[PDB]
Amino acid sequence: LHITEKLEVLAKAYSVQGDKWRALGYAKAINALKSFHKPVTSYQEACSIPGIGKRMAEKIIEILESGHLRKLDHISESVPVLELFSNIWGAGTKTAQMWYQQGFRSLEDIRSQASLTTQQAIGLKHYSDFLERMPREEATEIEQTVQKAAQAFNSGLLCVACGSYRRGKATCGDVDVLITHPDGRSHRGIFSRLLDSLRQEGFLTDDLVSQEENGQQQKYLGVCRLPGPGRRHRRLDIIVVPYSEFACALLYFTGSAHFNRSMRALAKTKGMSLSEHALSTAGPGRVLPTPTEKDVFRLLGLPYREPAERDW
DNA sequence: CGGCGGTACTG
DNA sequence: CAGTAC
DNA sequence: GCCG
Ligand SMILES: Nc1ccn([C@@H]2O[C@H](COP(=O)(O)OP(=O)(O)OP(=O)(O)O)[C@@H](O)C2(F)F)c(=O)n1
Ligand SMILES: [Mg+2]
Ligand SMILES: [Mg+2]
Ligand code: NA
Ligand code: NA
Ligand code: NA
Ligand code: NA
Repeated sequence: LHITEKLEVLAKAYSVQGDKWRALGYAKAINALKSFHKPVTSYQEACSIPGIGKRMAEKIIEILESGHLRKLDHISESVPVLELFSNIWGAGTKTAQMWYQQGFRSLEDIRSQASLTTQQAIGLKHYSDFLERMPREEATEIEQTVQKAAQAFNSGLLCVACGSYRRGKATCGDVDVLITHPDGRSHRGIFSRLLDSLRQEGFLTDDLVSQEENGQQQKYLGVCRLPGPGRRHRRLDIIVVPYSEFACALLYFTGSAHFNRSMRALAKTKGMSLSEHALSTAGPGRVLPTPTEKDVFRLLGLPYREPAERDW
C-alpha cells in the first residue's frame, strides 16, 4: 500500500487508453513495490529494485515526500467512460476511444446510437452478468453439463475444467473446458455435435466466437445459463485439442495469464518457444516431448507447480 | 535499440 | 489487415 | 514504464 495505491490508478489509466507497454511497466514496478521487505525511503534504494528504474524512482520520491503525485492531476476525465465502454465484451480500447470521440458517454448512448458488432451486442445485453463471478460450485455444474453432453456421443472424451477453477479459486469469472480424446483422433468434428446438443437443450444462449464452418475449429466462446430461478448468464469457453498437445494445452488453459506470459518469456531466453500447441526450439525448430505438464517444467529448468501455485 | 506471450476469430 | 479475445 |  501507500505509494502503490497512487501508481495503480495511473497504471489503469494507461491500460484503458491503450498505452499497453507503459501500463505493463507500471504493472511490474508495482509488483516489485509489493514484495520489497521495507518502505523505500531513498532514490538509491528504489532504483536498486528489479522492476524500478530512474523514472519510477523519481515518482516514488515524490509520493511519500510531498504526499502527492502531480501525474494523477493530468488523468483525462475520459478514463472512467473508456473503462465503462471497455467492459463491453468485444469492445477494446480502440472502440471505446472512438465512441468517446463521437460523443458517447453512457451505455444508454451506446444502446441507442452506436453501431454494434454481433459480439458487442451480446456483450451489452449481458453487461452486468459478464462482470460477476460465480461460485466455484456453479462452475462445476456447468463443466459437468458440457462433459455429460460430450460423453454422450463418445464416452472416451476427456473433459477438464481449467482456468481459475483448476487453480482452486473460490469464484470464477467463467468456465474453461478443455476437451481431448486419449486415442489421439476422436476429438475431430466434435464441436458441431456437442454445440448442437447444448443448443438443443437450451443450455447455450449466445455465441461469441465459433467458426463452425471450419472443420478445424479450435475454440468456442459463448454464453450459457443453468435452469431454475436466480440463475445468471455465464461465460463459457471450450477448446478441443489433439491428445498430442494435451499437456501444453492444459498448461496454457490453466494459467494464470501472467504465469503463461512469464513461462513463455523464460522459454525464449532458453532458446525455446512455448504455446498452447507445444514447446519447441526457436524457421522450423524442433518440437520437444511433453507428455505431461511436469515435462514442460522440467525442460525449462523449473520445479513443477500445482495449478494453485500458478495463481500469479 | 527494441521486446515486453503466443495464438484463434471476426469483419 | 486491425482489433479483440483466450 | 522496465529490461538486456
Ligand atoms: N491474456 C490472456 C488471458 C487468458 N489466458 C489463458 O486462458 C485461460 C482462460 O482465460 P480466462 O477464463 O479469461 O481467465 P481466468 O484465469 O480463468 O480468470 P477468470 O475466472 O476471471 O476467467 C487462463 O486461465 C489463461 F491461462 F490465462 C492467457 O494465456 N492470456
Ligand atoms: Mg476462466
Ligand atoms: Mg475463459
Ligand atoms: Na533497476
Ligand atoms: Na471489452
Ligand atoms: Na458462427
Ligand atoms: Na441474466
